[PDB]
Amino acid sequence: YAWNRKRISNCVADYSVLYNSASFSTFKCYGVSPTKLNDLCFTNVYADSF
Amino acid sequence: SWMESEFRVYSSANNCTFEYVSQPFLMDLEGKQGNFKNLREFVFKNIDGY
Amino acid sequence: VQLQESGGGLVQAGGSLRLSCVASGRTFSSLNIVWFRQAPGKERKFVAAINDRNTAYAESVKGRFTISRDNAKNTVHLQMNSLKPEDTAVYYCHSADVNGGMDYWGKGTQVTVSSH
Amino acid sequence: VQLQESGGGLVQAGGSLRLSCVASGRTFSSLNIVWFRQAPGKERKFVAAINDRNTAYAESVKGRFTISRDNAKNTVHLQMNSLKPEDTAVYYCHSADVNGGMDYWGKGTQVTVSSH
Amino acid sequence: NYLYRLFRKSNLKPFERDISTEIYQAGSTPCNGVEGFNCYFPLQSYGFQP
Repeated sequence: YAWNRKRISNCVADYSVLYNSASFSTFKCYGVSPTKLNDLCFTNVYADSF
Repeated sequence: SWMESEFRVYSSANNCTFEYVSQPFLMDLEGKQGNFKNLREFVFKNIDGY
Repeated sequence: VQLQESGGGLVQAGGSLRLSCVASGRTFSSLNIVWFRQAPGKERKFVAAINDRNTAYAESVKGRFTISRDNAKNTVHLQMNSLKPEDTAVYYCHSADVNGGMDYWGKGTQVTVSSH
Repeated sequence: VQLQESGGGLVQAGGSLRLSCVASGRTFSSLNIVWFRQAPGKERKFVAAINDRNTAYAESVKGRFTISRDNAKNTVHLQMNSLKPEDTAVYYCHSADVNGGMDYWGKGTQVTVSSH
Repeated sequence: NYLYRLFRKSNLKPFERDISTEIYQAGSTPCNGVEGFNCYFPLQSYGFQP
């Protein structure tokens, strides 16, 4: 009910440290496969943690 | 020696998104020469959001 | 930064206290204050919550509890009256902004009620 | 030309079952089998597949099973071990030939298992 | 009953049929046999319902 909102901008977002880690039990991307995350740029990204 | 203690430009900033800050350095605050010894010509552009 | 809380003390039953919640930040008005306590050996339950000028209290804490905010000094008071032994617990103040992010938790202060 | 799936009787938790999917055909060794799982009224899922050289199981039946081949009979068979009452489903078995895409889907067998 | 292929190494050539039920090497680090949150099954089922 108090979900966070953190802005992400002007950076590089390599996922070889995130997706390759076995800790993240749940990882479901509803728009693309996790592989294509690095090969495509992005825009203003909001980091919402709960 | 000359020092600056007044910063009256804006009251408060709420939606802060993008920021670049240069490394701390020092610039001169003294000098009362009449004739100008230098000139700084600056061009500002905003094309396609850049 | 851990929040600082003060204003509790060991007094007899029916006493009064004034708990404080202190945080650093100019947006102290836009945040919210929520209170939670854990009785010794018992589960933590709801205490109090204030939303700007609004006041809400639970089933067994209404009437006795009264919370007011002083957002200019970055200090929110939690006035206490008619302490009872079932209220003997350590109280923590919770911070939540308009969305609920940037939350902070502090050590809190110890509140104890003494029975005659 | 067709596939029939028979078996899936009444057993106890931890017991062993022997389910066979005998196929009406003459090259069913090439038609590698895939086992599918459907919950009683919930979403479907797969079980296993002995695709010739190697095998592949599911998360629920990871290594707990001993999948077997009957190449001299052109039939497939699954060995059920460490059965659980939460695996009460209707297992399937299917094979598609390499040439002229086609399906020989079966009917299903109950996997009812008691709990105590 | 109607299954479809979802995981493959590349786009299949025109008029090519791929029925291989072998596990796709989905993750960056290969995993062999069964699956975890990686090397998932290349077949998914249509939820055709009236």
